[PDB]
Amino acid sequence: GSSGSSGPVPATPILQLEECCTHNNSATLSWKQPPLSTVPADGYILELDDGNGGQFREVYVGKETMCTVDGLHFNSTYNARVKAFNKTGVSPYSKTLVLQTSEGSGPSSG
Repeated sequence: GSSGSSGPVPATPILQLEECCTHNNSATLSWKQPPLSTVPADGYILELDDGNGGQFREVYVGKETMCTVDGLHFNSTYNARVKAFNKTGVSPYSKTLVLQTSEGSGPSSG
């Protein structure tokens, strides 16, 4: 480290999943900064696995506080996580958020 500049990574965002009970197959993410967030953030990076249970990759990144993904498999567990990033570096992923998807069946009954 150095002894000149002082600015630690931005406080990790809080996964406030709200969009869960929907007809479509899109998981809207609307995280939020903690009440103790002392370090300002410049952006946030999203991550989600391919419902396989391996490694997490980047899905979105910017300066917004609300982003959703389209085209999500059904009857398959999904693990997502959002983090903050700025000039400093990058914050650690949040608490693994599981998005239990309901059995996907074509629209027939009615």
